[PDB]
Amino acid sequence: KIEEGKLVIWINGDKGYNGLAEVGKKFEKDTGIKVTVEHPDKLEEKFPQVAATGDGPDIIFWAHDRFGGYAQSGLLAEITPAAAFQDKLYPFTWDAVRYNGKLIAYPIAVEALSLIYNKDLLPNPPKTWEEIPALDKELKAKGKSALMFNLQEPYFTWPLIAADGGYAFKYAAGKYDIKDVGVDNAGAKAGLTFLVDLIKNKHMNADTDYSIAEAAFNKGETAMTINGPWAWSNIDTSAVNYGVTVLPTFKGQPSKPFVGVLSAGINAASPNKELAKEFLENYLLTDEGLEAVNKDKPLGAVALKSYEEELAKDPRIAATMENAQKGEIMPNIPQMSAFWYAVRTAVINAASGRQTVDAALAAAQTNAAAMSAGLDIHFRGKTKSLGSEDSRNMKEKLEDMESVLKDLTEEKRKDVLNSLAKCLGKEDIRQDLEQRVSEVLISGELHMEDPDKPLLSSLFNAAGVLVEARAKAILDFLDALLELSEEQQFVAEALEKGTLPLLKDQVKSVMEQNWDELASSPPDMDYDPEARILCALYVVVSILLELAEGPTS
Ligand SMILES: OC[C@H]1O[C@H](O[C@H]2[C@H](O)[C@@H](O)[C@@H](O)O[C@@H]2CO)[C@H](O)[C@@H](O)[C@@H]1O
Repeated sequence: KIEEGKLVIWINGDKGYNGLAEVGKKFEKDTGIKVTVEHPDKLEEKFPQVAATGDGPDIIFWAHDRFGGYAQSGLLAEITPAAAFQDKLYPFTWDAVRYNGKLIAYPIAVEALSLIYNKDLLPNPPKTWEEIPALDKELKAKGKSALMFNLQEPYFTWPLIAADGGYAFKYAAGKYDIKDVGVDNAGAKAGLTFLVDLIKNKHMNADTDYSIAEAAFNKGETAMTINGPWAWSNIDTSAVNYGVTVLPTFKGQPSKPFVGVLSAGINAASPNKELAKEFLENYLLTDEGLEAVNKDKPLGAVALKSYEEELAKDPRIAATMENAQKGEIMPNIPQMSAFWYAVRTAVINAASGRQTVDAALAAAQTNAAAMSAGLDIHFRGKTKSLGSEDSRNMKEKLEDMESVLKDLTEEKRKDVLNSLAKCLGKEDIRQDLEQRVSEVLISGELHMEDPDKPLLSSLFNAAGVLVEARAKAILDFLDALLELSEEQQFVAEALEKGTLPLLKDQVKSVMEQNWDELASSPPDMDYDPEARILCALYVVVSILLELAEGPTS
């Protein structure tokens, strides 16, 4: 379901979609090709699901951080711009859309969060974050609020977290370390802890989201908000006289917002690649086209040199660039999905009081690291010289495995878990145990008990007959556990601290977005992407969670 000779474009709702459609219409008029511009919800999550089937839009507009993940799954076409054309755009923007040396998207614009303030309610904005609690006390007296911004998305929360020294992935030498995730460090704790206090002292509300905060600032009910260029259009149509400035400092350090480069990527499934190329290069990425989009809802500082020269005279763009400078540009790697999901949970849970700050962030680190290790794929291989024609869907396999382990004595369950837990990280222990359980399934062992056979005992029912289903369930778990390398250590961390349910939830969200649908034909050895591993991870986690039933370790 793609469509030849027609362009379908997906872009986020807060951006200038109407303005982009205006560009679309100018394309239709000249070239005679129909351009539809849609703005699905959960757009970034929907695309990889749809694109994996072969369906989906021809062009996708998102910030560059998602694109490496898309590229690794093979859902983006490599772009081939002319060297002459590349010279029209700033070179750093190209770097944002370069994954493993291939260009994978057209950079459109640079966006970064800036502090937006109402000049009437407050003539002089606060240079520090630590001033804000005081001013809220003051503005509460006039019936107003000091600060409201979106707390649901970590994009907005992050600059504060990153200020004193939070980071996503350590970037030393010039290359990212996936195993080193900086959400559990002191600076991150400090930053988040502060944010939580503002909610704890009724200066902000945990329930606040994009709609509420935007509404409140534009109705004049609050003195400040934190937001990107796109937001300015709706404030302009509003009555408010506003300014755009640098974000407040925390612990005498600047807020470090993550910086996105809004980028357009061409679906690998699309037959309209040359159409898309022409549309982006010659129609969108021109002074005329960008102006159309920008006029609807501002892009920020565009990638196009010619048009940026015009825009840079604006004071609001200068404010945006000062913030972008103080912050860091987002990595485009696949692991960013993992990072973001982890932090999203942590922040919401610490704000809602569901977990302590130190706990939420300590989980986020484990889960981010586990996951990020899962998406690696590079330098993954085997060593060797029965095998198992497993014939079964993976969603089915788990359904069966969980069903067998459900029907077990609480004492046997505990015995299984302890024996499986010892395998995490130790390949010899996992190898030994697979041979043992295979010996029982072939031969005969019988009721009894031991210091490592408490498991083998649990394969037998309450009459001392063997349940074959139990043994294979264990073998299937161990076969899955083999696929896992570095993240085994983190699965063990999760089991220990009791954060498997969070990990599972997270694995489930990045498995594109289904499970039922991310399982069809049984392993043909012709597939094998991030999929094979994430499945194993999901299995290993789900089983350990099932066995750590309810609330136990
Ligand atoms: O909240 C995590 C989210 O942040 C970024 O998405 C931004 C992006 O710069 C814009 O598209 C704008 O609409 O705000 C979004 C946040 O609401 C990342 O691009 C994205 O990966 C991440 O999920």
